[PDB]
Amino acid sequence: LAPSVVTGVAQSSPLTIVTNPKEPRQPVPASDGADYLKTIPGFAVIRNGGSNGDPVLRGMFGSRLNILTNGGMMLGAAPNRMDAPTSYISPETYDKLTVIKGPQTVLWGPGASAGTILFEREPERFGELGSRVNASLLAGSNGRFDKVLDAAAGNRLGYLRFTGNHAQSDDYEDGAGNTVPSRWKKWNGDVAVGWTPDEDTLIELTAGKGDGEARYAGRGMDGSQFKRESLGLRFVKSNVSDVLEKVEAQVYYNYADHIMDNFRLRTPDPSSMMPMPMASQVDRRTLGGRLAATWRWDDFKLVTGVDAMRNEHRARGSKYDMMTDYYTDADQFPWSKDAVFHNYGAFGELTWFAAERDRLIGGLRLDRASVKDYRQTLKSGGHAMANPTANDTRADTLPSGFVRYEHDLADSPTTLYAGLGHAERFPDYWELFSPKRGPNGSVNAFDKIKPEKTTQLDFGLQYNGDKLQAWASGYVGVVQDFILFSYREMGSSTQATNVDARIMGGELGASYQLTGNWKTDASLAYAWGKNSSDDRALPQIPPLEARFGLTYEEGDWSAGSLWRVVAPQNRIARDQGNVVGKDFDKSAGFGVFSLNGAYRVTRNVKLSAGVDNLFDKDYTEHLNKAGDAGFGFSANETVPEPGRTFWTKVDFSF
Ligand SMILES: [Ag+]
Ligand SMILES: [Ag+]
Ligand SMILES: [Ag+]
Repeated sequence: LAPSVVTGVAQSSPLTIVTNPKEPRQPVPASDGADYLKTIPGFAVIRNGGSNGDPVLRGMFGSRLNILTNGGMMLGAAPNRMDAPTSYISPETYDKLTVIKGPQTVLWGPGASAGTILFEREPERFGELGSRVNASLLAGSNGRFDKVLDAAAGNRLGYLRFTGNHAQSDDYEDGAGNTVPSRWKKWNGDVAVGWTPDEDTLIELTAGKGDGEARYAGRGMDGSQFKRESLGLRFVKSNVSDVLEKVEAQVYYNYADHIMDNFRLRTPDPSSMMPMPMASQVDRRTLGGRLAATWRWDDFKLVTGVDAMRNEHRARGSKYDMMTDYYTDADQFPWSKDAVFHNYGAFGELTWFAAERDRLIGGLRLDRASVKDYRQTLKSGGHAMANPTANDTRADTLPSGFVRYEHDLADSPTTLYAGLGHAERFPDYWELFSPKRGPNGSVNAFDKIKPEKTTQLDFGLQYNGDKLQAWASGYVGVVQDFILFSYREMGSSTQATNVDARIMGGELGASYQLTGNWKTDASLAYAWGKNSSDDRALPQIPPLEARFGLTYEEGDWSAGSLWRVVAPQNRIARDQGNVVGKDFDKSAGFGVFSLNGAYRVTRNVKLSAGVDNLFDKDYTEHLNKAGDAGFGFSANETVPEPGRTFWTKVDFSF
C-alpha cells in the first residue's frame, strides 16, 4: 500500500486511461471536470477564471471531445461556452473516469474525433443488508473549502444512494501578488434508486440538482447561475441467452439554466461597450437514450445497438431604460427558442480474440443528424435584425468507424497497437449559431458550415513490467472542413469557416520503481497542427510539456515532488481560434514545482496535503483567455495561473 497523491495518470490499456477521481491530485483541481483532465497527458485547459475551464485534447477543443456522465450528455447554453459541459460535472462525486483517445470507439455517440471522456458511477453491490459512506473535506489558500458525501444502503434486492458536494473559493493571487477575479461556488446533490430482483437484473433511477457561480477574469460578464437538473433510467440484464451476455438500455434528461451578467459579481465597466446593467439567461434541454446488446461466443465479441438524442436551446435578456434608469430583469420576458438538434444512430463493434496475444477490433456507426434554426430575429447593437434562415432545417447522414490491431509479444510484457479511424461530426450549437458571419458568400454560418471529417492513424505501445511501466501513443491525421473561427475588430466579430488541416502528436510516459520506497515518473505531451487551406499553423494549440514526479513512500505515509516544464509555443495563428479563444502572441516557457504528502491514520481515515507552485512563479498558459479590460488587463494579456497555494484534505471511508 502507502497512500499517495495523483500527479499524473498513466495510460493502462491501448488508447485508454482509467482513474478513480476521488483520489487527491497534486495540482489541486478546482472541482470541475476540466481540472481532473489535466493530470492526464494530452489534456490542456483554457482558463476563464478560477474554475470552469474548457478542456482541450491533443489540441482539439469543444465538441470534438465526447464528454458523458453515466452514459448521458450534458450540454451547456452560453453562446460562447462560459458554461462548458465540464462546468457542470463534479468529478469527486463519480467513481470512475475513463478517457479513450482518438476516433477509436463507436459505442458512445457521434463525432468523437478527438476522444471520449466517461464519468461513471457504478451500481451498488449488497449481499447482507448494510450501508457505506465515504466523504472528504478539503481546505486551502484563498478561502478554498470542499465538502463531499457519498452514502448508500441496501440489500440483495435494491439500494438507495446519495452523493453531494459543496465547494467554493475566493479570488486567487498570481505569482506577482495580483488578485485575479476568480472565485466560484458549486454544489451538487444526486440520488439513485436501484432495484436488483435477481443477479442478472438491474434497474436504476437517478435524479440530481446542481447550481453554482463563477467570476471570470477573462470575460466581460460572469456566471451568476449554473442551474442543472438531471433524470436518468437504466436497465441492465445479464446472461439473457448463451450468446447474449448483456442488454443495456438507458434514457437521460439534462437541463442547463445559465445566467450571465455584469452586475452581480462585478460592477459594470463604465468605459466599455456595456456600461449599463445587463443580464442574459440561456437554457439547454437534452433528452437522449441508448440501447445496446453484447454477444459473446468462441473467439468473438460483438456489441450492436442504436442511440438517439434531442436538445433545445432558449434565451432571454434584460432591458435598461436610459431615458429613466429602470432595469427589467431577464426573467420578465418569455423565452425565445433559437435551436433544436436531433441525432439518431446505429453502431456495432466486432472484436476478434485471435488466440493469446492477438486482438483485432473494428467498429462502425451510421448517424442521421439534423438541426432547425428557430431564431425569428437576430441581435445587432439593442436594435433587432431579420434572420435569413428563420425556421430552416438542415440534415445529414454521417458514417464513422475504425479498425485497430493489438499485438502482445512473447519475450516481454509488451503490447503494440496501431489503428485507423474515420469520424464525421455534425456542427454543434456554437459552430452554427455563435458566429456573426459564415463562410464567404453565405447568408450565415447556419446555412453553409459543413460537417467535419477526421481520418487519423493511432499507434503506440504498453510495457507493464515489474520495475518499469512505460507507454506511448502517437497520432497522424488529416481533417477535412475543420471548423475554424477568425476574429476581426465594433470590435470582436467572428467568422466561422471550413478549412483543411493536418494534425500530429503524441504522449508518452514511464514510472520506474527504484527501490521499495522510491518511485519516479515522467510524461511528455506534444500536439501539432497546420491549416493547409491558408498554409499556416492551426490556432489555439498547446505547447510541448513535460511532467517529472518523484515519490518516497515509507509505510503509511508518502512524500512527493513534481516538476512541470512547458516549452514556449511559437506556432500561432493570430486572430484565429474557436468560439471561446483566439491566438494572438507567442507564449513563454515556464517551470512549476510542487510538493505533497499523504498519511493513512486508520483504515477509514487518510490525510493528504500539498503546496502547488512553491516558488510563487508568475506565469500564464498559452490557451488562457485574454483578461478583461475592465479588470485592468492590457490588450491580449492572458489570465495568469495561480501563485503559491496550500491545501490539506481528509478522506473518510466506512
Ligand atoms: Ag456569457
Ligand atoms: Ag447593454
Ligand atoms: Ag453584457
